[PDB]
Amino acid sequence: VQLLLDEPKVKVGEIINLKIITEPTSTCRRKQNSTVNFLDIVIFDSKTSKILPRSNRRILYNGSLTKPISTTKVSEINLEIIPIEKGRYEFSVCISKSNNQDGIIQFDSENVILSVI
Amino acid sequence: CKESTKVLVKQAHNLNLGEYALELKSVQSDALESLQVEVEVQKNIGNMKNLPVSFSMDEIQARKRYNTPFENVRLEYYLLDQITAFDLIIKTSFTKKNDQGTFGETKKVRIQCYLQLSVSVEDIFKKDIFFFKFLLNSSVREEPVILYSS
Repeated sequence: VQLLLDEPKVKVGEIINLKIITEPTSTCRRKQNSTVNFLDIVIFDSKTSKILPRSNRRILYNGSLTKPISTTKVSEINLEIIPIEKGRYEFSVCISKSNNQDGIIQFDSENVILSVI
Repeated sequence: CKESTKVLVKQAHNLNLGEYALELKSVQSDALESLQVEVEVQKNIGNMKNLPVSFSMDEIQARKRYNTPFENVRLEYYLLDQITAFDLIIKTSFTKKNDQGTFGETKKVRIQCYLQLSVSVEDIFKKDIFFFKFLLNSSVREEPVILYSS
């Protein structure tokens, strides 16, 4: 996974497409069953303690963040991080394979940070 | 008298297409319950009924809980009220009568029309800028809703 972003230095009242790019692997050959695989996008404060789904007065977005990918090819995804009253955020993902709890199988470490003035 | 109380096949006719009939449905309405009939006919189709075939009249009309049968009306909007239910029934009859044959029908449809996409709001308000944040939810439990504009 890489994370392609527009700017790291946006002001408050502005709308940003975020673009993750995922690369499914040769070693997906163990399963093939759920071709669909559910990710998440989690937002960290760049101190600790991630914001909730109800990111009230911090970050805004379009739709539920679960936003599936294929185990086929280089799928893309998006959100619209409509920022509000912040500074120094962080974005990272995880992979969950399903919807249930204990479906989560890996946690990537790609942590693109952006600042808000 | 045939006296066939049981032990047979009962009814042996089919509601096929390529014939002038009636069709009552509901679409595109803003939080106030209605219905919409459709008449796919030609050459002066006659009047039709729209009864209230309920047990205790929960699917009520506005002032007097009426049936209010139409007359040469194809598509309309029966703006009802709701006297505490989530299911209904509707016996609908239509004297078609194309040419030298008193064509009629009686369809007892069972439309239930509670809302699905239950939507709540929240504003936030900064200095000379302003944002809403809309909650979107399905009023039924574990029957899913797709959604493709807002």
